[PDB]
Amino acid sequence: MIIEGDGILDKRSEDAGYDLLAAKEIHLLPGEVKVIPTGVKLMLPKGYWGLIIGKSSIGSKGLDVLGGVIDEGYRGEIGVIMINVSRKSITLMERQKIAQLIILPCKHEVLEQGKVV
Amino acid sequence: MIIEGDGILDKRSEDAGYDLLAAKEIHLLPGEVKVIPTGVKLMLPKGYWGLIIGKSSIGSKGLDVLGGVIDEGYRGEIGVIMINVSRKSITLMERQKIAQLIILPCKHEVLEQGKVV
Amino acid sequence: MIIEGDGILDKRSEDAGYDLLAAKEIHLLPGEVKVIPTGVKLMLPKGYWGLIIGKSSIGSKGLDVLGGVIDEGYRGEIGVIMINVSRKSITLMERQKIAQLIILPCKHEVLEQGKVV
Ligand SMILES: [Mg+2]
Repeated sequence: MIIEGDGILDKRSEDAGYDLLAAKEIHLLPGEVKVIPTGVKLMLPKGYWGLIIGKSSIGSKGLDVLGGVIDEGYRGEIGVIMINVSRKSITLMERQKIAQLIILPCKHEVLEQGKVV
Repeated sequence: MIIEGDGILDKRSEDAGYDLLAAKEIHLLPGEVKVIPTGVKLMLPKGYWGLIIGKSSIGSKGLDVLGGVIDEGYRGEIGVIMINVSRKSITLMERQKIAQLIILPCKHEVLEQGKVV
Repeated sequence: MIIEGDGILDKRSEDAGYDLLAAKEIHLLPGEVKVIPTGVKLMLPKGYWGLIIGKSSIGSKGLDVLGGVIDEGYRGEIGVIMINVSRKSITLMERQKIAQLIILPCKHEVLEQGKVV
């Protein structure tokens, strides 16, 4: 797929997702939420959406990823919403791997008002 | 698919998920977890399950969605488990968009006790 | 699929995921993150990855699952990264169901540097 930016790395065919990198150093105090810039824009393949999920390396530090849905039509830069849910202050260095983008298939169902049985 | 209730909106074919709406006003203090009612019941299509995930608009306020698996067989009303992980009190207004329901395919594997190599 | 260990249970064909069990009693104070051992190792089927997600029963207690991606190639024991984001201390008993493993398909896209339009 077409991407713009160097904040996303090539993955092995066997890997489920692509690593995403912090475009700049971020400091997070306990309880702080910040939208971390990655500098990448992309064109997701038709029929799919992207799921942003946290890396185990950073999750084990007590940092979570919030939100996380990139719709096929999104064309803006990708920012990752992160919160420090631990009781310690953390510094994310520039170009540190902060999350992963995983491509998943889309399913459209029409909604029919009825009576669930 | 068959649904009952007006707490879920039609999505564009290109969107990955359907927006879910709070059935009533909810107040969340820092650290509080509450199960927010949406008023909708549904019949998921055979072969799929539903993933409830948070909206970026609310995730950026420091609210997270916990749990989040709706099995094909679930027939009860959908409630979203939300926590305020920020250091500020938040009020969710009635019929505010609080999360998204995304339909994903099911995979059944039999479990074979062996030796992973 | 081949698994080793008794910390994972057989699921009904209709269920989206398999329940994962704590291999030992864990105590979590508010704000603490711990990697909970399950004792299981597995060989995921080629073409898929596994998503670890939290159970509604434990999510409603204010416990979250962080990280959560098992790549097809992972051969080590599965540990679940959990945090107590509530304001109350919690004890997870040995062999308590703490999360679910859901098998999802893999999608590989080559990355092409271009201009997103
Ligand atoms: Mg979370």
